[PDB]
Amino acid sequence: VVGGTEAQRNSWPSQISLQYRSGSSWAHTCGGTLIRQNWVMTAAHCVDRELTFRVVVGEHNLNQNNGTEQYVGVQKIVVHPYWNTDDVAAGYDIALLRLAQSVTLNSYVQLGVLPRAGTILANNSPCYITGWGLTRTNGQLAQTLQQAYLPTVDYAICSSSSYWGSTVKNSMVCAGGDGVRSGCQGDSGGPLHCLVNGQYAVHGVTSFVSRLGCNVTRKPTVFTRVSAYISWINNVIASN
Ligand SMILES: [Ca+2]
Repeated sequence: VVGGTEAQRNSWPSQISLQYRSGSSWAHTCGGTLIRQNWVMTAAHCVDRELTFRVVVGEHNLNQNNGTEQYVGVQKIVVHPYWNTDDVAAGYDIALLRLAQSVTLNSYVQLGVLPRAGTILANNSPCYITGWGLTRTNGQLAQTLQQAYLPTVDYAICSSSSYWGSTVKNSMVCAGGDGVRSGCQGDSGGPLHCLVNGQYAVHGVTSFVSRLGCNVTRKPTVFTRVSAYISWINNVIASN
């Protein structure tokens, strides 16, 4: 997250760190959202590589023991069947990870609330992106969870020529674009939490930013729109 502030330890208890095995240790690669005690929602492109992954819930500082982490293997990966690695702009950048064990819920580990199917936010709706991604374009991962206020940019504006044009689809949410705050590499797959009727819900799964850089004016961060996949998510969970 570029232009973020450190999240308070108990702020975003559905946020997970998706990590891959790297030699004798584990490297954060993406975010995700815990949606059942044994299911995580993340981006498809996070799991294109044939790596060994684990999920960390209750995580806050990647680099130090927080006393609150649970570490759990990924047992099954279900990518959206229409996802195509060569065409992130096509959409479908979503995947569900079934965990090897059910995690224990507490103040640091909670299920993310999902929007009702079809729900679209009015332009400039209040949202926060969270994650441990790069804190600057071509920078380094955050050690502690960051959050940035990123208000939505509605489809009409987002798909106009000076924003994302035809690259953005109505299956996506755009947020930010101020040239100061944005998602950045390592945030992918994580939540965009938006305030609706008094309650934060996870409306976005972080998907991409501009090749020109993370915080680019008129290139808001782009998220898979969770509300376009509610049936799909329910169907996968019901059949696995
Ligand atoms: Ca830690």
